[PDB]
Amino acid sequence: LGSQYLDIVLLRGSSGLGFSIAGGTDNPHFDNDTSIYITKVIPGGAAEADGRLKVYDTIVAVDDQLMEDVAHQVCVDALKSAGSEVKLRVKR
Amino acid sequence: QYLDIVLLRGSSGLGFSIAGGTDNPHFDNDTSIYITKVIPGGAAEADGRLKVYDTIVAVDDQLMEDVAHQVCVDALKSAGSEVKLRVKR
Repeated sequence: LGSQYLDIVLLRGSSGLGFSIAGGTDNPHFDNDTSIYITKVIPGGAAEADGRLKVYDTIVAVDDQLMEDVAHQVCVDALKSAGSEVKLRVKR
Repeated sequence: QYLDIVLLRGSSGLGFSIAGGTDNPHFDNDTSIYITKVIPGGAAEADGRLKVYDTIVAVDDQLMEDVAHQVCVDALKSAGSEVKLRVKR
């Protein structure tokens, strides 16, 4: 009771994870804001089938790596190299 | 929307690198070609219009929608001392 953070273990699908992102220190999605945001929960994808992730969730951590004040590539690299299960910490 | 960026190739080349393509898709299955790095002090940075993670839509009037990575590299390398880049973001 009283936590803005969610831990979501997304199971990789045949077609990948099925969501898009934007943000980072080198790619701010908002003014003075370097957070990584989920921009699309793609139909047919695993994030949709799971049903827990929502658009404009802030990606706080991918597995064991925090995504706060990082370059956009840092989070892309962590998502592309994910295993069969990826642990996403999200803030709302 | 699209922006047409004409760049003069410098000592160090165009001053950026790319990733993506039909044979190197993004983790969300996007096959677009996009700018991965802008080299500080390079041609693209000094021009000031290109930004990292810009999607390359065309190179010297050749569309880069749904193309293999080396197609776009080949186009960038063969465009000569002046390159017309169409980008979207």
